[PDB]
Amino acid sequence: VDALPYFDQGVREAAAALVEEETRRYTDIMRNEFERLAARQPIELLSMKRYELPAPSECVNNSMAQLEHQAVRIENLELMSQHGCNAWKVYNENLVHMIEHAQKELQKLRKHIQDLNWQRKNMQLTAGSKLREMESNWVSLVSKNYEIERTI
Amino acid sequence: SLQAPIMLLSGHEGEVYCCKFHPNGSTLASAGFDRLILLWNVYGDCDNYATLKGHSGAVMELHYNTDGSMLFSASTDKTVAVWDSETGERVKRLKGHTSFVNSCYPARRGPQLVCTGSDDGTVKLWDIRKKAAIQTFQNTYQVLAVTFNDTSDQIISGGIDNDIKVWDLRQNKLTYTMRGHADSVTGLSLSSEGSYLLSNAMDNTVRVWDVRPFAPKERCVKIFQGNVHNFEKNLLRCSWSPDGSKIAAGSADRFVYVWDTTSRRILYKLPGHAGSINEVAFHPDEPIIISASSDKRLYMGEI
Amino acid sequence: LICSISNEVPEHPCVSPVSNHVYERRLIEKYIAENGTDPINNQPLSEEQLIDIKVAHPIRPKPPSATSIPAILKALQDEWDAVMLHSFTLRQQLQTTRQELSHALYQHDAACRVIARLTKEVTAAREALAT
Amino acid sequence: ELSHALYQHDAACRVIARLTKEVTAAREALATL
Amino acid sequence: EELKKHEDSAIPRRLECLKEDVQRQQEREKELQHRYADLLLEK
Repeated sequence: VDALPYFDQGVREAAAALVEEETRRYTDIMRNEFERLAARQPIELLSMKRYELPAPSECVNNSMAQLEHQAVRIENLELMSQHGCNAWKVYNENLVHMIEHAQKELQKLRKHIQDLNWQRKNMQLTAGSKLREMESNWVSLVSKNYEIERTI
Repeated sequence: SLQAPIMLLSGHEGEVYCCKFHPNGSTLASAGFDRLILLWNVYGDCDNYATLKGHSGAVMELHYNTDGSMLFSASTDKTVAVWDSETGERVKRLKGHTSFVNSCYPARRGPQLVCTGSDDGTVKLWDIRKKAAIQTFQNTYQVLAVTFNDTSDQIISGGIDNDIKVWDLRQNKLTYTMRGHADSVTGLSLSSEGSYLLSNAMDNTVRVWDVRPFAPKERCVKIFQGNVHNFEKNLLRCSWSPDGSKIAAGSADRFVYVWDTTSRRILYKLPGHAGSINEVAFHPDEPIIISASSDKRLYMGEI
Repeated sequence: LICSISNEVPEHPCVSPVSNHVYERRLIEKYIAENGTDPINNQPLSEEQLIDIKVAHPIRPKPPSATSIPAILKALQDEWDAVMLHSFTLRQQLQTTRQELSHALYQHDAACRVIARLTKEVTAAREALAT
Repeated sequence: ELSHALYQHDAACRVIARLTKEVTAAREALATL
Repeated sequence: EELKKHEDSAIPRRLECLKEDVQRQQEREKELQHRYADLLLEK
């Protein structure tokens, strides 16, 4: 389990293969039905392709529908310019308050994680020294035990 | 930790040559030119409870046993005093030297033995029950520092002949000579394992010597510089940390020297002494230091 | 500023008092009726427990080419396309994640056995040099 | 779970790289002795 | 967070193993001297 990242400054592709070899050894209504069918088939349901084309010389209705539509647009368009003009930039200000809040959280997350990493790093250098101390003492016995036996 | 770090201790009246921490680490003995032995607390408020007289000289070297029972004092009136750690009585006074006793050391874990060295050229062995010297080694010159190994089989002795000499008790011959100091050796200390021995000398080089059955035959292991010796010609003492990790040495430029034993790097250069320093010592449990100097005062550094 | 369910910019945001997180009212109201608990923390939560937060009618201006015609035909069509193809693609993202996790764990185990096998190997080889 | 595994996998992988080179050092040492 | 916990685990146990590994090495050092020391007794 233990593998020191900060301390071990001196193989990933090799060890990945050895770990790989041990792995070789071991709620909606009707809405969901038509939505999943539309995505699976890759086909969007056709809309009213009628209003744009039409033809001069049933059309008494189509004419009267056009008139009303235009009126609505124009009244609506007029409100929208003035309404749009009033709001054309009032909503843009809201989007800047929404954006800056996300990047403040990017910083708050950035600061915690950095601290954690630093902690880990510091922690390592502690033990890597202790392991260095152990190995020096290991090599001392190794030759000490020999030099005792050589003389006996 | 105890109290607040510093805990300066006064009460002494002349120079303070020596100081030792109790084997449990709860009391302290200090001594020097005052012809007095003071027993003080290490905890609480560090206040005097016992004053121990019984000398007509300067109390050069101070030591303990490993139990914290028997207090051994080497004085400058050719005698050594043996006391009990509590109750304060003169238990055994031993007089064999014809000149000034520079240092004493008790052989630990063995039968009770004390080895002393004096200015007449003699290194003498002492059994506490016999009222007589056991073995006497005329070197030829003045001997300043004397200690045992752990096996109670050798005498490791430093003199003014620039050469550490190791005597075997069974052969009664000059076994080892250690060359490498250019001036007189003033203080020796054997480690808690017995592997290494620390030496001060007047050439201002602190040396570590490995005392082992099997030797590299040139035992110049570690060399420390920075330690200052001067015209005062004091007997400068050195000490090991309990885990052998830190090294203290007294200095004559009023700086408390503590090295790291593995990197040979000066850990601590604590100031706060007006006079030159005689002995720096480590508490046996915790990193607390008693430092003793010629400014009549003691300091408790808490690391 | 956003909703913590759909990924919207809410028109009537409401905050829950068990876990401080802003949801759009319709979407949080639907979750409580499905299963009466907070979606994120899985804590007990009801419709009365919610607290509406003033939004003062969130800015959504009506485009210049706004009529009954595009709003009925083109705009409403795009909205139910965008709902359909996103949740289908989001359902595709769940399973993938699950599979990934499973295989990751699988691979991970195999390496643990190598380390355990090599931990007995190395120290005994070092021990043999000591002997 | 994917992220914690992949990190800990390549972390546990470095245990082997270290272990293999020490095991190897024990062989030539003992062999030559 | 979890990675940090993993690192913590990684530390406690690596050292203690090497610590006990060092203790045993010291024993072989501690005895081998004595046989050398007993060479002087026969002399």
